[PDB]
Amino acid sequence: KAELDRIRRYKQAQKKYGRGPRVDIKSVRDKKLRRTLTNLENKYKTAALKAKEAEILLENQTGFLEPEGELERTYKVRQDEIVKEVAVEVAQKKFELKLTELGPYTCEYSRNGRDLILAGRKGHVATMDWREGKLGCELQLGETVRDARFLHNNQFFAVAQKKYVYIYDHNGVEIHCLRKHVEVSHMEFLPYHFLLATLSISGQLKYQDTSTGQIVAEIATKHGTPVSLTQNPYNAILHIGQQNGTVTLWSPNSTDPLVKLLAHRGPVRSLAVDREGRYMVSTGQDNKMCIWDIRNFKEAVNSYFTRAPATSVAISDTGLTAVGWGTHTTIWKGLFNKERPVQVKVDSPYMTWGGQGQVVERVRWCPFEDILGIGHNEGFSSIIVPGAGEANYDALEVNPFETKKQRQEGEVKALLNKLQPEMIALDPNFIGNLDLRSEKQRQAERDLNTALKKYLRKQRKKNIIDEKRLKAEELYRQM
Amino acid sequence: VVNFLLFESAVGFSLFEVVHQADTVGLELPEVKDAMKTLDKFGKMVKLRSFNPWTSAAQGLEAINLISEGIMPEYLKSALEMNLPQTSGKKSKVVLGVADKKLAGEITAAFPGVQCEAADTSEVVAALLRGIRTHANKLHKSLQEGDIGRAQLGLGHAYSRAKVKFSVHKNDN
Amino acid sequence: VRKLKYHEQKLLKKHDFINYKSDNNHRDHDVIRRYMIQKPEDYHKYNRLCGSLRQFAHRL
Amino acid sequence: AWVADKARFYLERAAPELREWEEKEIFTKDEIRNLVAKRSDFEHLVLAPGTKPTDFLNYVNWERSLDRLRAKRCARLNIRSVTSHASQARTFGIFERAVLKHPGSIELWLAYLEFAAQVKATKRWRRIMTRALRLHPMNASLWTLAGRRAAQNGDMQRARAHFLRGCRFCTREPTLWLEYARCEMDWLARMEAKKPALSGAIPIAVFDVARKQPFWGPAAAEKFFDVFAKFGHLSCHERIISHVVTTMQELFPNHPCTWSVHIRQPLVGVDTPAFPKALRESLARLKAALQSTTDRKALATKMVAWMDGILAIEKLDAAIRTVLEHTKRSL
Amino acid sequence: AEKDAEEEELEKFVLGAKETFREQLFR
Amino acid sequence: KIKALTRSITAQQAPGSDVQRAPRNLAPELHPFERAREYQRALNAVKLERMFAKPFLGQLGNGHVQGVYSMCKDKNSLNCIASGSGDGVVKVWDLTTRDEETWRVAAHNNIVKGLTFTNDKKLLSCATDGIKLWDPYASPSNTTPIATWQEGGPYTSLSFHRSANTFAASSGQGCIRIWDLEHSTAGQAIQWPSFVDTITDVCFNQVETSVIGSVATDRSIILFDLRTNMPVIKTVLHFACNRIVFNPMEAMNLAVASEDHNIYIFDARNFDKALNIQKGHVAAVMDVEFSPTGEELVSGSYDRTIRLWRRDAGHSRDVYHTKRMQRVFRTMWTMDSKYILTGSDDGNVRLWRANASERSGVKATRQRQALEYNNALLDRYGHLPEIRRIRRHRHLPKVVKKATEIKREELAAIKRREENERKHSNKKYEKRKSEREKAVLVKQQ
Amino acid sequence: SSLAQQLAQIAANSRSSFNVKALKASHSKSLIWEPRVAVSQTFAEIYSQCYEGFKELCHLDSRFVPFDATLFSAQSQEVDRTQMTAEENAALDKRVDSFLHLVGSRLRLMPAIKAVEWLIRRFRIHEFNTGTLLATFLPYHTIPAFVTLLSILPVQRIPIEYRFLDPYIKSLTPPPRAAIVQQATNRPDLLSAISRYTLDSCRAKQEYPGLISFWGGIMAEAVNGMIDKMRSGRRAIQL
Repeated sequence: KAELDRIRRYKQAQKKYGRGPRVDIKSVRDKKLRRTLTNLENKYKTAALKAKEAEILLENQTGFLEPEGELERTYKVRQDEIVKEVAVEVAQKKFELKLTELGPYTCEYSRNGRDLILAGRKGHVATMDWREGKLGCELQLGETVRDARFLHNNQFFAVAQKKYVYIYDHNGVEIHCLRKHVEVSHMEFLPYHFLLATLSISGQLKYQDTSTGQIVAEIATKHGTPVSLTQNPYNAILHIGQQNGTVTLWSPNSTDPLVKLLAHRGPVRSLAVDREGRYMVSTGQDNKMCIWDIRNFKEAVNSYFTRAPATSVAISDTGLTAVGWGTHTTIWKGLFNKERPVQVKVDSPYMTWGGQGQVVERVRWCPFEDILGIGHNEGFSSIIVPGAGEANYDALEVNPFETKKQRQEGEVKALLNKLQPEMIALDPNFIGNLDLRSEKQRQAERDLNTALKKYLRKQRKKNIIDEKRLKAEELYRQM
Repeated sequence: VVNFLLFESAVGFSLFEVVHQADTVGLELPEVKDAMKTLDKFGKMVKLRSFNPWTSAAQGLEAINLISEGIMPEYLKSALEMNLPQTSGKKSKVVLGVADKKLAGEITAAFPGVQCEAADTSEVVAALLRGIRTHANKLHKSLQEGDIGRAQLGLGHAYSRAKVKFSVHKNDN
Repeated sequence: VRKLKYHEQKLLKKHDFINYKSDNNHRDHDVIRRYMIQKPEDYHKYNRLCGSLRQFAHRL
Repeated sequence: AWVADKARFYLERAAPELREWEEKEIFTKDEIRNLVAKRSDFEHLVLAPGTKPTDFLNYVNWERSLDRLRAKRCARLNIRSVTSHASQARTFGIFERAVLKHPGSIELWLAYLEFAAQVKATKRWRRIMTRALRLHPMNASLWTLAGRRAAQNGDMQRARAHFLRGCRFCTREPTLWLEYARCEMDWLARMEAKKPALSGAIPIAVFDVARKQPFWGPAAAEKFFDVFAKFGHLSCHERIISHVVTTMQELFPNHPCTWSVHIRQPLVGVDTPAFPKALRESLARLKAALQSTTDRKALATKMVAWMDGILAIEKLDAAIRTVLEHTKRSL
Repeated sequence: AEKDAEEEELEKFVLGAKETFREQLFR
Repeated sequence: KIKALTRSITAQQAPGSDVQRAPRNLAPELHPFERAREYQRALNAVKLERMFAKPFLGQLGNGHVQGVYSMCKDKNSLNCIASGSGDGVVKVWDLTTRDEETWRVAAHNNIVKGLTFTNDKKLLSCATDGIKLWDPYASPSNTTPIATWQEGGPYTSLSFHRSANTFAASSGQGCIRIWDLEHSTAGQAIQWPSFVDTITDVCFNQVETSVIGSVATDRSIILFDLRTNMPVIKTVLHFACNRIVFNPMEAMNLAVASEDHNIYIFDARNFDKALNIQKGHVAAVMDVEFSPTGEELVSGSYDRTIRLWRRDAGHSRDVYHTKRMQRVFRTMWTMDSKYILTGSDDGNVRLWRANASERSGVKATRQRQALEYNNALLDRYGHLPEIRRIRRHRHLPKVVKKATEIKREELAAIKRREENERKHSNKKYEKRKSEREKAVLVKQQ
Repeated sequence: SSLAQQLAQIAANSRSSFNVKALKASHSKSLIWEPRVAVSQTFAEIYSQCYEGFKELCHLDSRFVPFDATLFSAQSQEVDRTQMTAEENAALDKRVDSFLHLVGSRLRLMPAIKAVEWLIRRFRIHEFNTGTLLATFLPYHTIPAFVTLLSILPVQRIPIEYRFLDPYIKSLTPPPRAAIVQQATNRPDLLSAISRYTLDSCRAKQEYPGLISFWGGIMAEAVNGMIDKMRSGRRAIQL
C-alpha cells in the first residue's frame, strides 16, 4: 500500500533518532499516568519523525570514488590522478612540508581542523593554520618532545618534554609547566570534560583538570609501561594498550581497569576507536590487527594482517581507517559497518599511500575535510582521500569556520557545561537511572539442605553463638 | 487594558495597535524601564496600524490650533471612523489611548463604543505613549518621507506666528 | 576567553586558564625572567638544592 | 542578528514538502539540493537586518514560479496527490512578514493584493485591503481598487462604504471623486440593463458636495463632465449633463472650460442621422464660442485636443473632415 | 522533448542552469 | 569517479551579507554526552535560580501606624488596593505610585476586621462599630462615609458579589447577612438554625455566583445558597479554621487556612475527604489566597512567613521571610498573578513577587527560550540528589527552623505512639485510614 | 627557516581561500565598487549590473555572442573555478584569453570595464590569468582603470617580467612609458611578452591601432636602448 513508506520512515527514525526502545503504554495501570505517558510517546514519536524529515536540509555531500571498469581497482589510484580529477580548493590542501633535520614529526589537528600542530622529536614544535598557510607559532625547545596536543581551542597547546608537560599560549609563550606529570609519554585531551590525561613511562595515568588546575585522579596502572593510548570519543574512557598484549579500559573513578580486552600476543602497537563508540581497531606487534565491537565487548571479525607492526592507526569520521605501518600507510574502507549485525572481512584496502623511504610516525585525519596528514621522518605530508570526512558538521558543537566572537562564546559555553569527572562510565547515558538498592530499601521502610551446612561451616569460625545459629543447629539436628 | 492608541506628531497622526500590553503593577520596575528604553523590546509591544499625514502646512496649522485648544478635527474623526471597529458600547467596547483628557472626552462623545484613556490620568498609557514618543523616528521610518526635525521646526514657527500675529507688526528689517 | 559575566563568573569561581595552584604564583617564571636564567630546568635544580639545604637546617 | 536560528524554522517547515517531492519521482535529488540551497539563501536574505521590498518580491516570485513549475511537472508526470496548499501557505507567510517589515511600500501592498486575488482568496483579499487602506488612506489608487472590486463582486453597499471613506480622506485631488461618480453611474447602467434609481440623483449629489472642496476648479468640473459624457445610453443622463452645464455656467461664466462644455454638450449618446445634426448644432455653438469674448488660445487648444479625439474615428464624410482641418489650421 | 518551452524557462529560472552552463563552457 | 567534499566559506557567510550562516546536523554521532550535558545544564539552572532568587520588590508608602489587620484588592481594576490597620485608619493605595497613599481616613475606633471594594468604585469596611461605605475616588476628598450599618451584631468580615451590587457581611451572632446596595437597608440575615458561635470569614464564590462559604469557631465550615436563602451543609473539622477561599478557575474547590498549621483543599460537592492537604507551617495559618490563574496559593502565617504553593504540591514551593516583618495577617495576589502583597503586623504592606527568580517585562526570544529551557530541564532532572538539595535549600530564620525541628520530633513521636498502639491493640485488623480522610471530623446537613 | 620558506612557497602557490577573512578580502577586490560595498554583494547583483554592461558591449560589436553563451551565462553565475579539474581550468583560461584579446580595443568604455569586472569578480582573472589581463591593460597604462587594476592585483601572482610595477602598486600612481621602455631594454622577457601578446592578437585579427602603435613604439625604443647597450667596441663582444 501507500502507507508502507510511512511505516518504513517511522522504523528508520525510531532506529536512528529514537535513543531507546519505546514506553509500553498498555502496562500502565494509573489513568493520569497512562494519558500523560501516551502524550509523551506521541511527542517523542513526532520528535524523531521531524528530525528525520529535517535531515534533508543538509547542504554538503559525502565524497567518494568508485571504480568504473572491471579491471580498474580503487587502491591503484594515484594522487596525481586524484588532484587532476578533483576541485581546486581541495586540491590546494595536498601539500608536503620538508623538515628533515629535527626528528620524526608528530601531527595533531585541532578538533575543528583549523590549526595543526606538528612536533619533531628533537624539539621543533610548530603550530600553523594549514589552509590559510600562516603559522601561529614555531619554537625549538631544546630537549626531546614526546607528544604535542591541542587543548580545547587552538589557543593553548601542551607539549610533553623530556620530564614534564608544558602548556603554551597561541604565540608560543609558555604559560606553565606541570610538575606532577613527570616523564609523560602519552597524552589525550577529553574535549567535553576539560581533563588532560597523561600516561607516564612508569605506567601512571594522571587526569588534570585544565580549567581549574587540579589533578583529579592519579591512577597507577599496576602492570608494565604502556605502549599506546587512545580515547573513546563517546564514553570519554581511555583505551590504553599494554605490553603483555591486552588493552585496558580506564576511567578516573576506578583504580582497577574497567574491562581488559585480550588482544595480540606481543604488545599492541596502536589503537583507534570510533567516534560513535562502536568499534575499536588495534594493531599489535604480532603482525595482526583486529577490530572489536565495543558495545558488546567481543571480536567482530578475524584478524587482518598488516605486513609490518603498525606504528599508528586512526579512523575517520566516516568508516575509513588509515593504518600506518613501517614506511607507507594503507586506508581500509569497510571494516565495521554499523548496520550489519555480523561483520564481513574486506578483501582489498581502499587506497594505499606510497612507500618511498619515509618511515611513518603518526597518521591523523583532518576532522572535517577529506584529507589525511601523515607525519613521518622527513616532515609532514598531507594527502587527499575522497571518501573520508564528515560532510555535514553542526555549527553548535564544532565549526571549521569559527569567527573570533563565535570562538569566545563557544569557549564560555563549553566552560559552563564542562562535565564533572565522576560522570564517566562505559555507558555515558546513566544519569537519572535507578539506584536499585536504595529503591528496594525505600520500599522496605515504606511497607514496614545444601546451603545450611556451609552456613554452619562459615559461622563455626567466629565463634559468636548468635541465636540464628542456634536455630540453624536445631534445624541441622532435625535434618 | 489598551487596544489601540492615538499618537499625533508634526508630520501627521498615527494610531498604533498594542499587542502584548504593558504590565501595570511593575511599571516602576527597572527591568520594565529597560524594556521601555530598548527599541528591540518595545517594538514587540507596539505595531503600527494606521498613519494619516497632513495635506499641507495649513492643515497642520489648523490641526495644532484645534488639538491644543482641545477640539478634535474632522479628519481625525475620519481616520478614527476608518480604523476603529464600528461599535456602540452596549456589549463590547474598544479602549483607545490618547494623550489629552479633553480629546479623550470628545472622542468618547463622538464614538460611544470607544472608551478613551488619557495619558494625564493613566500611568500605563502614559508610559506607553512615552515609549512611542521616544522611538517615534524608527517606528515610522518606513513611511516617514524625509525627517521630523524640519517639520517640527516649521510647524512650531507657524503655530507661534499664528498665535502671536508676528508678521503684521514686525517690520523693521 | 572573554571577560566572564556576573552569573558566568559566579558559576566559574574557581576557574582561570593561566595561573593554577600548582604553578605556585608563577614564582619560577618570575625568577627565571628576572635573573635571565636560560633554563627552567636550572631553576628547578637550584630549587631542589635549596630545599635539601633547608631541610638540613630544619633537622639541625 | 539571530538570523540563522530565525530561518531554521522556515527551512524546517519547508522540509516535508521536499520529502514528499523526493519520495515521488517529481524532483530528483540534485534538483532538491538546489531547491534547498536557493530557499536557504532567500531566507537568510529575507530575515537579514538591512532588507528591501524588492528582496521580498524576488522571494515571492521565486516561490510562486516554483509552484507553477511543480504544477507543470505534476501534470506531465500524471500525479494528482500533490497539492499546492503548502506553497500558498508559505507564500502568504512571506507576504505577511513582508508587510510587517515594510508597511509603507504600496508596490508590495499591491503585489500582495494581486497574489491574494489571483489565488482565489476573496475574504483574505478584503482583510489585506482593509490593512492597506488603514496604512495608506491618502492613496486614491488603493481606494479605487477596493471600491471597484467590491462593485465587480456586486456588493454595492460595501463599494459605497470604501468610496465614501475614500472621498472623506482624499480631498486634495479630484481623482477618487471622479472614480466614485464613474462607479455610481456604472451601477446606474447595471440597474438599467437589469431591465432612487429612477431619478439617479446620486451623481448630482456628488457634484453638489464636490462644489465646496479644495480641488474645486473649472478644470476639475470639466473633468467631471468628461467622466459623465461617457456611456450616455441611460435615462437621466441629459438631466445630469444639463445640471453640470448650468452649474458651470452659473459659477464660472466666461471660462474656456465652460465654453467647451457649451460646445460639447449636445453630443451625448450619438454615434446615423442624429450624428451630423447634433454636429451642426455643436459647430454652431463652437463658432459662437470662437468669436465670443473668451481666452481664444486656451479654448483653441481645448478644441484641437477634442478635434484630435474627433479625427481618431473613421466613417465620416470628407467635406466635414476637410472643414475640420480648415477650422483647425488657423487656431 | 515532451517539455514545453514555458516549462523549460521555469526550470531555468527556478531550479538553476548549472548543467547548461557547463555545456556552454565546453564547446 | 573521483569526487571529494569541497567546502566554500559561502557555507558560513554568503558574500554581501552579515548573516553568519549556522548549518546544523542533528545526528547523534556529532553530539555526545546528551544526558550528561543536560544534567550539567540543569545543575547550572538550579544554581542560577538560587542566585537570582530575589523576591522582595517594595513596600507601599510609609505603611500604617499599628499593624495591618485587613486588606482587600479591587478585582475589577489592577492597581487599586486598600488596607485597614489596627488603630482603625484605612488607606486606599494605587500600585502605580507607591510613594504615598491615595486616600486615607480615620475610619473606626477598633481594628478594621474586614474590608472590601464594591463593583462600582466605592469601598466598604467592617469593625466592631459596624460597617461603613466610602467613596475614595471623588473630585473632592470626603472623609465622611455615605452609608453606615450598626444593626446585626458585631460584624467580622465582608465579601462582595462578582457581578451585582450584593455583598455579604459575616457577623458575630452566628449569621451572615446579605445586602443589595441601592434598594436594601437592613439586609436579609441567613443563619444556621440554632447557631451561636461567630462566623469568622465569608467568601462569595466568584465563578459560581450565589454560593457563599463561611468558617466558624465551632471548627466548622458552612455553605450557603443565595438563590434559596438558607444554609446548605456544615462540616466540623478538628481544629478551628481561620479563613475560607474559593478557586477562581474551578468553581467547586475551596481552601481553608486552619489553626492545625494547615491548608485543606476541599471539594464542595463531597466534603468526605480533603482533595489536598498543604502542610508546611510552624505557627497557625492566618490567610490563604488562590492565584487568579487558580493554580497556586499564598498563605501568610502567624509566624513570620509567607508560603507559596502549587495547587497539587502538598509542600512549599517557596518561603518568604524578613527580620522587619513582624507577623503576617493578610496575603493576596495582584490580578497579574505575578506579584503578591503582604499586610503585616508591623504596619507594613509589602509587595513581593511569586516566581522569585523570574524577572518581568518584555524578554527577547533567546532570553525567554533560555528561561523556558531551564524550567523544562528542571522539571525533568529535578529529582536527582545534587539538583534536589540545591533547589530545596532555603534560609529560614532561627525561630522557624528550631520550631519546625521541634514539630518534626513531635509528629514522629505521635506517629510512633499510634503505630505501637496499632501493633499491640485490636485496631490491627482494620484498614489504615488515609490522612485526607482523617482531615474531617463529621459532616452534617 | 627552511620550513618557513617551504610553507611560504606553499601559501603563495595556493589559490583558493580557506578562512572567512580570506574569502571576504578576495571577494572584496573589485574594479568598480568600493570595498565596503563590494564585500556585501551576492553574485546576482554583480551579474545583473555586469550583464547590462555585456549587453551594451554585444550591441556594439558582433563577435561577443559566443561569450554570451559560455562566459556571461546565467549558469556561469554559479561556477566556481577552483572546483573544476585541470582541463576544465585550461579551457576556461583559453576562453578568458580570447575574450580579453577581443575586449582590449574598447577598454576605455564603461561597458567593457563592467564586463572585465564580471570576469574579475566571478572567475578571479586577476589571480588566475594575471599575464593576459596585465598585458591587455598595459596599452592603457595612463588611465585610472589601470590604476585600479594595479591596486587589486595580488603581488606574488604577477609574472616575473612585470615585476617593475611594484613601486606603482606600493604608491598608487600610473607607471610611465619610460619605466616600461627601460624594463623592456633591460629584460628580454617583458619585450617578448608584449610582442607575443600583440602577435597572438593579430593572428586572430583582433588588432586595434592603440595596441599596434603601443607595440611599435615600445619595440622601437627597446631596440634603440638595446643597441645602445649592445654596442661594445670589442669585436667579438659586439659580434
